[PDB]
Amino acid sequence: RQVTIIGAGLAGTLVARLLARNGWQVNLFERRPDPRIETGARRSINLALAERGAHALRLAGLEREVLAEAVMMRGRMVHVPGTPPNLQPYGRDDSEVIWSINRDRLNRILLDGAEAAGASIHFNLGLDSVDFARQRLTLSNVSGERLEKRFHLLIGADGCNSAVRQAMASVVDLGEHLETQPHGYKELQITPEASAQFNLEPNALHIWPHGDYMCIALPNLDRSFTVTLFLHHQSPSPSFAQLVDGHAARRFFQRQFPDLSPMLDSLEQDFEHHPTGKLATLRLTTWHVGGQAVLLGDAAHPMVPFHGQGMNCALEDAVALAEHLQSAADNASALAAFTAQRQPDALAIQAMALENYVEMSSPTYLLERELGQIMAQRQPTRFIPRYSMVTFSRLPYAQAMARGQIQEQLLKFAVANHSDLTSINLDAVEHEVTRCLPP
Ligand SMILES: Cc1cc2nc3c(=O)[nH]c(=O)nc-3n(C[C@H](O)[C@H](O)[C@H](O)COP(=O)(O)OP(=O)(O)OC[C@H]3O[C@@H](n4cnc5c(N)ncnc54)[C@H](O)[C@@H]3O)c2cc1C
Ligand SMILES: Cc1cc2c(c(C)c1Cl)N(Cc1nnn[nH]1)C(=O)CO2
Ligand SMILES: [Cl-]
Repeated sequence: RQVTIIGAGLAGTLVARLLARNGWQVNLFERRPDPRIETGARRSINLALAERGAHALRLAGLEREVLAEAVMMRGRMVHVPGTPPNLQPYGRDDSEVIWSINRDRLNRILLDGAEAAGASIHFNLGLDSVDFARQRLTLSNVSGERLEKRFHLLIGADGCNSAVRQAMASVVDLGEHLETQPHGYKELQITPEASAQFNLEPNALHIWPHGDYMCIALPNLDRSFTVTLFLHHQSPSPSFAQLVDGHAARRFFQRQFPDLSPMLDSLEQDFEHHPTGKLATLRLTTWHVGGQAVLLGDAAHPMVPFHGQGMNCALEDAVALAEHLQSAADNASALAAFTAQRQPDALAIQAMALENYVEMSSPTYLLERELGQIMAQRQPTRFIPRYSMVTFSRLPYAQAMARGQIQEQLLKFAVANHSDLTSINLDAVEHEVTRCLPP
């Protein structure tokens, strides 16, 4: 059984490994050069690995290797210029944590894993077009030289700007719905010396909320941090358009993030040399063309990054796609079944990711969460906070969102017209928890 995968990123490399070790003949094409071929060139991007992604790597036999290079994040460290930052633990103990991993290093581990299983990877070749009728595709290098290949099954794991998706959209209406996101983002750096000087906790995810914009920082093994600024592209107030150069960015940080600016030694340089990224939510009505082509990961469901679940979801997709392809009656049945299974969950995490921005960038909120804590301690089997369901369990995203709604409305009604917990009867709410939330 033969398969061609476009995109040696995260979902594409994992699915290549899962299929190759199950006896598939896998050819993987990547536009970029092989990152394992060391050059004289300078990437420090990292991201949050959670249970969904970790479990996928576990099935693939790669979790231990990945986690050996990951920094444990036990909770959120929220920074507001006046208050001292105190850790908000993510869960009960160190089993409920998030892992900060270098993106390039994760990709290199996955690349070795795909080749170890027997997949052939071809770099410096980007997909340009697909001829579905003749079952041929065209690739080219950066210099334009074109190369045609026959294909039997085409997997689009080629990112938020998928060329496979573009080619599919010409032979079928994919029912695309693009919801633009006003925030851009910029990557900045904190050195190991600066993070130590300012006593920045290494085993935590750091947030500098500020309403319509915010900063986060994730730790690295060498105690450096990668900082991400999230800020509106244009003003409808601060925006990227008002930050014309690095000196403008410095003044912006000194006023709005005074506690963080002194840690950003290379702010001016990083701001001018690192391009501003774009965010969006893109929903598709269908992800496949017959039994010929299918999308997964960011190619299928671009999402805003405010829940740190895009990679985790993409690796989850890879496991599911490989499972369906392995045991289906035929490729067409597999792709339809894969799409039917994962589409509702992708929509759920896309919606939860958008909702989560409000939860971070920022009364009744505190009393509700207090009661939620008591309910969790009374019925840890039934009342599980949505964040923990998304982050530390493998419950289908849509199921996690549905239970999260039941719980939010539960706490909202119980707290309504109550000044404090002393006036709330905790037994009747537990009764409602047992009534509406199975274990
Ligand atoms: C700022 C930011 C922060 C994020 N933080 C997190 C986080 O903390 N946790 C998390 O889980 N997710 C996070 N995400 C999301 C995560 O990065 C993506 O969801 C994930 O990388 C998607 O994996 P993928 O394999 O589908 O796509 P990618 O990882 O983008 O892989 C696509 C691959 O295809 C290649 N390619 C592209 N076009 C072509 C072509 N025409 N031909 C051949 N190859 C091609 C690319 O070079 C690349 O190697 C974040 C995203 C952003 C933007
Ligand atoms: C880029 C990114 C990555 C993440 C998270 C967030 C906000 C962002 Cl912006 N989150 C969600 C979260 N919510 N509250 N604390 N963490 C995580 O858990 C780690 O992955
Ligand atoms: Cl994300």
